[PDB]
Amino acid sequence: KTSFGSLKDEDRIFTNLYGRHDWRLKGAQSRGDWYKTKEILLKGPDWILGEVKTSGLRGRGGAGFPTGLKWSFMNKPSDGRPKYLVVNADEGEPGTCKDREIIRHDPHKLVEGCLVGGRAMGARAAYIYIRGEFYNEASNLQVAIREAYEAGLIGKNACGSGYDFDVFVVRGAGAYICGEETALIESIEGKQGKPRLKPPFPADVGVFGCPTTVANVETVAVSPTICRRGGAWFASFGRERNSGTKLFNISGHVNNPCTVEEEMSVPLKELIEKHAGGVTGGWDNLLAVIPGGSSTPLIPKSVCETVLMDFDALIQAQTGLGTAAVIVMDRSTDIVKAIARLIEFYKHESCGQCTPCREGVDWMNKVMARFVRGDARPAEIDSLWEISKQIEGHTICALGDGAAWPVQGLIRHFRPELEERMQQFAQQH
Amino acid sequence: ASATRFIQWLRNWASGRDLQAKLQLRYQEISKRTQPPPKLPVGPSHKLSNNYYCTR
Ligand SMILES: Cc1cc2nc3c(=O)[nH]c(=O)nc-3n(C[C@H](O)[C@H](O)[C@H](O)COP(=O)(O)O)c2cc1C
Ligand code: SF4
Repeated sequence: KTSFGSLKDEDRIFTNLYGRHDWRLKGAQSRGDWYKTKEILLKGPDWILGEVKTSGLRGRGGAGFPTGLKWSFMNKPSDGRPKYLVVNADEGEPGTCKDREIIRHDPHKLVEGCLVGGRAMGARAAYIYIRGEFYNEASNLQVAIREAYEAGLIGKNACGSGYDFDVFVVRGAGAYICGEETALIESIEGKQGKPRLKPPFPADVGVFGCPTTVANVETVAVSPTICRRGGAWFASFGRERNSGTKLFNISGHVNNPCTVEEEMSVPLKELIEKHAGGVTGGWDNLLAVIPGGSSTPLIPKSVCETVLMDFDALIQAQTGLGTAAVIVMDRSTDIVKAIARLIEFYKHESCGQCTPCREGVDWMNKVMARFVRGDARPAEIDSLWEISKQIEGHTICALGDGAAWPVQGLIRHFRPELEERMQQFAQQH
Repeated sequence: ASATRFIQWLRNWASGRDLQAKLQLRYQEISKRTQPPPKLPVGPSHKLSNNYYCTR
C-alpha cells in the first residue's frame, strides 16, 4: 500500500469508543471481548509473544518501543521473586485523553489485555495505575474487574486455564511525572514519584524490586484482539514498522474536537479534515500543529500539508508521533504564549530530583515569560537554544527532553516572531 | 609664562632655543582633573552563546 486511512468499522478495535453500547461484561462479550481467552492462554507465552511481535505493535505511551521485544524481557525463568505487569493509565500528557475512553467505555478490553499480556510475561498480577483525577473512570474499571472475578475470567484458574491472575487498581494523587514508568513504580511503592536511574531495568528490578513490565493502556488493550485476529492482520495496517491502528485526539482550533480511531500513517491533513471537521476558519487559517502531545515539537502549516501520522514520518519532520494527541493552533493564536504555557506546565510537573530539569526548566520558564512580552534581546534566543540542549540527554528521565523539545520547536520554526516581539517591545520602551 | 619680553629674549638667546614654545612648567593645556565617567568595553568572551569554556 501507499495510501493509508479510511479505516473500516470492522477493523476498528475500540468499538465502544464513544460509550454508545453497554460497557459492562454483557455488552463487552457481545462485541467479542473474552472470546476464546482460554485458548489464547493455553497457546503459551511464547506463542503470545510471537503474535505481538509479528503485529509490529509499538508502545502507545509516547516512546514507541517495539512491544513484542519489550515484553520478551520478562519471558525468562523464575528466580524466586513474583513477576508483575504494571499498566500505565496515568494519562497525563497535555492534549492526550485517549486512555480515558478505553478505561471507562471499554474496560473489559483492558482487563483481558492484562490477563493475556500477564500470561506472556509470567506475571502473577497486574497493577493498573490510574491518575487520581479519573475517579469515575477508575470506579468503572473496578466494576468491570469485579464482573471478571465473578465470572471466573480473572483470579484463580482464570478463564478455566489453570493460570492464577489478579488485577489491582491503584490511584495516583496528582503528578504528571508518575506517568514515567519508573516514577510510576516508585509511586506504587508509596514514595514520591521520582524516576529511577537505569540500569537496573524494570524487567530485572521493578515494582517491589521484582521483574516488571510497564505498558500503556492502549498497548495492553489491543493485545487480546491481536492474538484473536492474528499479528498479520494488525501488520496489514499502516506503513512498514508503523503497523496497526491508532487512537487520535484532535483538540485545539478545530471545528469538532474529538477522539477517533484511524489507521497509522494517515495524512495529518486528512485526519483533521475527515474527522475533526477541519481547522477553525478553514485550512489556510492553520498556523502550527503539535502532532503528538505537548512534548513533541510543533510543526508549521507548510510541513503539515503532506506529513503522515506515524513514528518514522514525524521523526523525519523533526518531531514525533508521541501519544498521537493533535493540538491545532490557527493563525489567531499567540504561538509564543502557547508554547510558554507548556513550559510553565513542565515547570509545575518536574519532580525536582535531578539538576538539569529542576533548575533548567524553571530557567527556561522565566526566559519564555519574557519572550512572550518581548522583554529580551535576540541574542537570548541562541542562549535559550543552548540551555535546552544542556537539559536534553542529561537528565534522569525523559521529562527533561519533553520540556526541551517544545522550546526547540518554537525557535526552529518561529524565530522571526520571537525577534519581531522583541523589536516591538524595545521601540515602545 | 609670566616672564617679561626682555627676560624671554635673554634666556632664549643664552640657551639658543625658543624656550617659550616648550615650557617645562604646565599651564592650562593639561587635562581637567574631573572627567566624565567612562564606559569601558567588554572582552570577546562576553557572549550568551557559542561560548563554552572548553573551547577557549
Ligand atoms: C514525563 C513522562 C510522562 C509520561 N506519561 C505517560 C503516560 O501518562 N502514559 C503512558 O502510557 N506513558 C507515559 N510515559 C511513557 C512511559 O514512561 C513508558 O514509556 C510507557 O508507559 C511504556 O509503555 P508502552 O511501551 O506501551 O508505550 C511518560 C513518560 C514521561 C517521561
Ligand atoms: S528530568 Fe525532571 S522529572 Fe525527570 S527525574 Fe529529573 S527532575 Fe525529575
